[PDB]
Amino acid sequence: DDDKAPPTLWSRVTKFGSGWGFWVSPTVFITTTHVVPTGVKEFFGEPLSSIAIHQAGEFTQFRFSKKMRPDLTGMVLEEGCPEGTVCSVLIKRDSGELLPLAVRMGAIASMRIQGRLVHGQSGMLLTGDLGTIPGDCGAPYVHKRGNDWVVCGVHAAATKSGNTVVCAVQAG
Repeated sequence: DDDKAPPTLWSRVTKFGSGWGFWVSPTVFITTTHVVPTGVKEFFGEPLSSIAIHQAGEFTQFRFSKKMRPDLTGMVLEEGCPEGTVCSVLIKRDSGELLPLAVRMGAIASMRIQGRLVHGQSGMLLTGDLGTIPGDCGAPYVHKRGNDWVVCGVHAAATKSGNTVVCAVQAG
């Protein structure tokens, strides 16, 4: 250790707009809506007409026609995790530092953050700055199930202390 997740899993975390996104598979990319660049004609060199985009409650998913990360296997994307589960936020910093932050997740709810409707899950950063920062949005919340890693949300918000975090999750 001490970075928990394997290099391939870290390599899914991708600088994007004013934050990050996550390659769930070679064709599917997820991120938090407010970090997505606007007024552009393409993402990762691909025209919009070759990308199926779904956005809701601060969760954004891109499905590319073209395989963009064929080095990856497909992962399960779940709608949040069970409450009470200790999950990890896979944070990359601009310096290159990797920071897997442990969080205990609570209830999935509709919240109103800074005027944006967030469909997501609150969680508590666990006692061990220590926490997330404004440039961290889009980092994935993950956990391991059997032998496989699963992703369940993307970083969207945190309270002023930083002790409470929220990930946006995909609606079913």
